[PDB]
Amino acid sequence: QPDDIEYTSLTTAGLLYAYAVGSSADLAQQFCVGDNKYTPDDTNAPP
Amino acid sequence: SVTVKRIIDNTVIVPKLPANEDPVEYPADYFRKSKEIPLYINTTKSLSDLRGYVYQGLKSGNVSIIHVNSYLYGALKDIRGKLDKDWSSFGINIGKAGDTIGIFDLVSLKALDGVLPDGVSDASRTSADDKWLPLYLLGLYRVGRTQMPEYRKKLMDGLTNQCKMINEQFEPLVPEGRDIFDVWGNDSNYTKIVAAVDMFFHMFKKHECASFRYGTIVSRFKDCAALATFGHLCKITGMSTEDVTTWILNREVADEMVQMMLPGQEIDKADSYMPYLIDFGLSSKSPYSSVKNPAFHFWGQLTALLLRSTRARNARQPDDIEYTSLTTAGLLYAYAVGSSADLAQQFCVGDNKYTPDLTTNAPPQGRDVVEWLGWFEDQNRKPTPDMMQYAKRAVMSLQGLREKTIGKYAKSEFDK
Amino acid sequence: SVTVKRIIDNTVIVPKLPANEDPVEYPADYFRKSKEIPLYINTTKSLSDLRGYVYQGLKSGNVSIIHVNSYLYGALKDIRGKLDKDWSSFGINIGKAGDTIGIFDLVSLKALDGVLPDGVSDASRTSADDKWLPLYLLGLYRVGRTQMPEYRKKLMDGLTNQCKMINEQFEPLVPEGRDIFDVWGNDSNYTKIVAAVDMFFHMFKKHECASFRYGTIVSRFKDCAALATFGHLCKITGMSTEDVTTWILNREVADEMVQMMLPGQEIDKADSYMPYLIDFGLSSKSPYSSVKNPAFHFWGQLTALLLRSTRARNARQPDDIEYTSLTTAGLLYAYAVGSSADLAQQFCVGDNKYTPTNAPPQGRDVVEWLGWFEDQNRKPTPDMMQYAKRAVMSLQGLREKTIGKYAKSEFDK
Repeated sequence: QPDDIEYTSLTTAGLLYAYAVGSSADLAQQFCVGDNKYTPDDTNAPP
Repeated sequence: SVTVKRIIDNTVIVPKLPANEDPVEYPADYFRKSKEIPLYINTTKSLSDLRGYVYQGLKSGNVSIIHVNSYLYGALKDIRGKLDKDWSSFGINIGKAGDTIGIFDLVSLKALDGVLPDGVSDASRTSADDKWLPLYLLGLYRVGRTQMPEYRKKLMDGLTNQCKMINEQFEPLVPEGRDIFDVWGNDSNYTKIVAAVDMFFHMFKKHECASFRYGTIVSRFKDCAALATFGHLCKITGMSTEDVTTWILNREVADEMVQMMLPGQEIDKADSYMPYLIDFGLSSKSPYSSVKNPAFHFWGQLTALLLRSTRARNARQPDDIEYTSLTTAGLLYAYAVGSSADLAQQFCVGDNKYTPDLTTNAPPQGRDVVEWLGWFEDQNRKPTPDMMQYAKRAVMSLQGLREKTIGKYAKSEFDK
Repeated sequence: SVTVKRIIDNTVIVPKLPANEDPVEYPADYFRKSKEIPLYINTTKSLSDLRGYVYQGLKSGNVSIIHVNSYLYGALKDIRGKLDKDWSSFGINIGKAGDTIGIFDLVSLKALDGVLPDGVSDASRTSADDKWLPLYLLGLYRVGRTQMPEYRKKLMDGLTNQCKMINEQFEPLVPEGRDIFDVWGNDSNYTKIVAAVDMFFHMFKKHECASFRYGTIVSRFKDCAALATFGHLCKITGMSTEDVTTWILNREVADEMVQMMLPGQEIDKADSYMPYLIDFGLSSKSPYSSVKNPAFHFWGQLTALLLRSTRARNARQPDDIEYTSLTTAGLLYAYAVGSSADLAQQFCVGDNKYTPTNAPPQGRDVVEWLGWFEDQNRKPTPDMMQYAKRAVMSLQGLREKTIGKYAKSEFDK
């Protein structure tokens, strides 16, 4: 843990990035047999 | 990839990072170059002098690896074994209709001369020989693999398998951790004898001397764990090989699964060279290793753990993979398989149950990827508290978890 | 073999995985080839010299297995035993109306000559012999099977069964773990004498010398546990063999049950060769083993455990089976049998009792119960989950890797 950096803002930013990547997984079908899933159908809820 | 520009001053930046390499090497794409496997046993000097050099050289840390290879060759050219069918692999014909073949029908050459002790050595020993001395030398190859104290746990394998119509006792002295006999691993020519033995007795599974496998077996599928974990995943979920494949849900696992399934390699073959791709020196980076298949290794082992596997409890957690998305995908697949059981009547007495006669948030009825993927979109692509609870029950109440296992990862992540 | 294609770039991938083999070998499909069982006792040299070679060779780790076989042969050709009915198995006629037969009426040949110590050996010993020396040699075959310290637990079996009109004491020295006499297992010809003895005294169950079974018995149904667990499941649930069969609810258990029931094998037969399929060398992979019947083994043992079995507490948990679905099915079966008891008046004195949504079926019928399970979302009800907890909580002394430890860890929260 380096000295003389800006710990609080550096960690808030880390939290956000890790939380973004963290909750919304990649996740997409990769192989099929003529039968696949086209996904794209359909405030405080995250992106 | 594209163009990244720095906003404050609108300048280009070209993000790049250090190169990485060692590509895997497939077995087939090697019988393209050569068409034989060289076994260098240079020195050939008295099948009976050798018996002694080793017999004594073994009660002290200094027996030449060059001497065992030479002894082994000599005590093993039992030209035994008769082919009922035909045997062929990678173009190399190793015997046909009816022939007899011996272990070393896998390509003998010889070389240089920096030999150890003189002429007619410690000539005390008789034809104890074949009966057991080779089985011991080969035995140690295995005891040399294992790091933990499981080693002496498995060196009693040796003792009690020797007593089979011959009975002596111990031999060496110094522990292990790779020092004494467990350096034999690195001798390109020692491993080759091991592979040849194991491959040969995997064909004539019923030979009288086939007991030799009893230390030569850890050669088969050495450095090919990804394949095994795949087979385990299939057995543990009851799914077919082609259905498991469809439940792969991440770019890098799919990349790796394609890697392992490349078509010219005889993986599904009966008795081929491919299991021994590493010890015959056909490959120096196995495409089937869990080190070269990290994402698939994590996903496959994590999934099997949630589905109640015991092996998965101790598998190793690779570095530099995408843990969060890899585990979300594992959770889904294990939850699918996990809640909707197979379950169908199998036998009857003229009286059977024809089955096919909770709305939206209730999960699919089978184990199909598309149904389940769709149900997951529906749920905000975030795990429902039930499947989160399902995971908790499977990992809570495990114990004895070693540091850095996919087991400890799983408990720490799910058992709050 | 349908078609898997990779969506991102629409290419074909051909999922395949390493081959596996060793098919089982049935007993019947072996008397198709040969029609006899070779017992090689090559050396035949003095029924009385041999008595000594072994008597001494036994107070030290070096007696030749070739010498015991030869001695055993010689001390055991008591041609005793008279058939009341007929005896016949697999086409092989081994005796008919009235005959007398001996143990070795199961096919003697001889061979090579790498013999040990000379001519007229340690000739101290008399006709102690038959009376007890063979019963001891055969005894050790059994003591050689067991791994744990249960071995000496069972070697006192030997001592106290010898004292029966002869009384001596110990003999060897070195422990076991497979080293001394427990290497005798591997001698194709030793096991064959064991099987022949046990099979012969399972017919003349009342012979004076039938006490020999008292170490030769672990040969019978060696490597055939699936059959025994089946019988146990039947006894433990009170159901018939045909009814238990209908409660099989998973592809792989049904596959395996079909495997064990293949019709030309004499499993249900009185005195056949089939129990000894392994030790007579009729088979080198038993179709009836629990290793070759893992799904059935788990399901059957787990179910018997929930119904209160004690054997089931220590059975081994096979790898590479489908644990979750296998246990859900077990839960259901054990819960059905478990809550609705048989229970019917059995005796009377002119005075008897003619008996006749989310509440479960009234009997033990698969269809009623399968339907009730559909009704419940194909997920176990909290009552049956609680039923399972009561049966496994309060067990103790559970060894690692038993279907017992699996069951407590899975149900006793």
